Amino acid sequence: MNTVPFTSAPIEVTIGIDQYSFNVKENQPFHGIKDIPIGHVHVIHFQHADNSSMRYGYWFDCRMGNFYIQYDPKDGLYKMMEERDGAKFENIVHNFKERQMMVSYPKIDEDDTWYNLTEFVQMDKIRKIVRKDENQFSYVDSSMTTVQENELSDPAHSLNYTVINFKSREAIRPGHEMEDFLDKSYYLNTVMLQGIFKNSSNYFGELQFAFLNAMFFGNYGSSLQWHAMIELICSSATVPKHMLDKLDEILYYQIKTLPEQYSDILLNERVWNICLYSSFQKNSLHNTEKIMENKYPELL
Amino acid sequence: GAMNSSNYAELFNNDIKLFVDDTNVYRVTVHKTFEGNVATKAINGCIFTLNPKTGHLFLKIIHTSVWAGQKRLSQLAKWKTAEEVSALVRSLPKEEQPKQIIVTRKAMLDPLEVHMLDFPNIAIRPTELRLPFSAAMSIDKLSDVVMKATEPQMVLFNIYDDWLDRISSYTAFSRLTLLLRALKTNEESAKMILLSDPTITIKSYHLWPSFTDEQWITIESQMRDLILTEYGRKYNV
Ligand SMILES: C[C@@H](N)Cc1c[nH]c2ccccc12
Repeated sequence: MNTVPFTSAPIEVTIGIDQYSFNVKENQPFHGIKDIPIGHVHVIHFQHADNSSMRYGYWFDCRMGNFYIQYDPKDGLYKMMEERDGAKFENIVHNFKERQMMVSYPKIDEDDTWYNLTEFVQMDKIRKIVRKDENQFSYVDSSMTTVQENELSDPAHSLNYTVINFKSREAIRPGHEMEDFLDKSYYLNTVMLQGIFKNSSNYFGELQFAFLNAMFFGNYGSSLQWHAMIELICSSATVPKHMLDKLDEILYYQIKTLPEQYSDILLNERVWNICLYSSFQKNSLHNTEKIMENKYPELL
Repeated sequence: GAMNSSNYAELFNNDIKLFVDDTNVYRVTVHKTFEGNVATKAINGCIFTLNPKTGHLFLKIIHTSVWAGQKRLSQLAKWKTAEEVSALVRSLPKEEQPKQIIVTRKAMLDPLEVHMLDFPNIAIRPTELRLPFSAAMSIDKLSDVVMKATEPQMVLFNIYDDWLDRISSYTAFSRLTLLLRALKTNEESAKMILLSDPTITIKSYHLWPSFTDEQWITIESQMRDLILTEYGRKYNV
């Protein structure tokens, strides 16, 4: 179990650590988060009290280094940084634990929610989507746009999600126009899986990462990507049975975890009704369809 | 975007454009089987592809054999239409290719967009006009070539006969659409109007009678009367 020490908390901020969150008051004696589960990626994120505009945050894996949060009064944000002096960090953390200045990552033992939302998410793949090579952790915020969004304006600060476009030459084979547009198995299995992602774990990983960024940061282009990747599977007649079973689980936990009050913006009526009720896989997402209908019958 | 009464003169500018109507691509008669069930028998159809400026009609005849052994024929008809239109463009010299294709039903937008991804500089647009192009099979000579075809075939016509020698494109398009509207609302009366006078003939190389300007005004008025009236007998007014 590892630790993210904060130098201090100079501005009032709501802190999120994965799906948990707590309010820190301006200049309260908060010095970070402890007992963070090793073995998973994590995201620590921030909504200032004064400006609910711009949620931002840091994806990180405690196995990849010792990390702390230091408020930056010039750029006006809580910034994730690395301490390469391992012993100096250990001493800093030991001192703040001895004085009990840290909140404890409050994982319930029955609770596999975070594992279930991050099963295929790995830092190495995050770092490919979010390009800032000098840091082992990855910054994301609400306003970041996606590579595809920039094709429809700063390339350094973008989300390099895989571009999916159902009306594109890559998606449509010459001479199979109708066949490939109404059944996207070619585009899913040959183009995307075999060609781009290599396997379905990489694909699911991007899908989960897109969902989490949409949910935690209200990142619109991440939300588009999540829906696009679901639709590409649901509109393929030919999908490995193990992918369909796993997709049903993935989506089930995403839908379970969504904030009930944010469902109207995070969930796309068209995509979901299509996927659950019209698409080739309309009968293949039993857990997802059951929770959707019981929790958000309104959308459908 | 879409096409309506506000950008109506655009049809007659100097950007090449075609309308594409697919409403006569898949045609069936519906009939009773020996078992008392119902079945459809397909008949020949056509894609109605029209340059509204020149009057040039690329009439792709859709022979019934194209449906043999195929399922979901209404959906395939839309994709067949888009394949034929795509092939048509590819066969034209670049300087003849349309800058826009306007489809008369929104369900052609995705099939055509997909078949034309090769042509990013060709805009595929719907329209809000209720164009009567479906009545094109009420034109005897068009109907005749469709029903006689024994194989796929493309036949070229000028749907305006020689009118562009005497009138503008706008006016000729307005005459065509009034004639087609009339034929669609009441084909018999529309056709009685056009031929009530045995001394007015259809030249072999034309589709419509050889009316003088003054005769065309009478005809156009009569067609308006028909459309007004049938709309009377329809809404009892
Ligand atoms: C002024 C900062 N460099 C203080 C600092 C260095 N390494 C750390 C690790 C954890 C918490 C604070 C620190």
